[PDB]
Amino acid sequence: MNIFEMLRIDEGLRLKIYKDTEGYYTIGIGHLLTKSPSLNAAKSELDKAIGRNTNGVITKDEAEKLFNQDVDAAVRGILRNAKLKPVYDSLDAVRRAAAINMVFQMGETGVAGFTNSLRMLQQKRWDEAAVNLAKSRWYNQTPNRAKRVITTFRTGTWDAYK
Ligand SMILES: [Cl-]
Ligand SMILES: [Cl-]
Repeated sequence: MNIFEMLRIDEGLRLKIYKDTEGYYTIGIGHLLTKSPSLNAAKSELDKAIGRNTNGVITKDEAEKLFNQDVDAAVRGILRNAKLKPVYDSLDAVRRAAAINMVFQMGETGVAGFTNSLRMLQQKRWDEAAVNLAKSRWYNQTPNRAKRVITTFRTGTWDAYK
């Protein structure tokens, strides 16, 4: 298991524009297109992202290419973030995957806002961090995905995904 296979499981793959759990226009492997309610604003962003006139549909290759960029951007946001970086540096390889997952789903700013949980993860207080991570809108809105991520932080294994 690795970050890529983990995110592919959590986000699925869709080749046509769809709405995410929050209702936003998305495509591929969890690639948010826009927060705007306009399908046209969405199609426009899409064509801009791919470099061609797509009419809202992409190929698997195109989907995977956006995915590779998005994982890279996710890691880099973590490394550029003064709150995230130290946490990330402190973690083992499996737990690092869980942090990347959260950033990919909710953005750097969002993750950065989990102050208390970040402090607990840095201290390696696994059980306490898991309880604190669960007291969130995130867990309440996407409970199965959150549990998976949380279990990963608690255990340091890929069991939630096997
Ligand atoms: Cl992009
Ligand atoms: Cl869920």
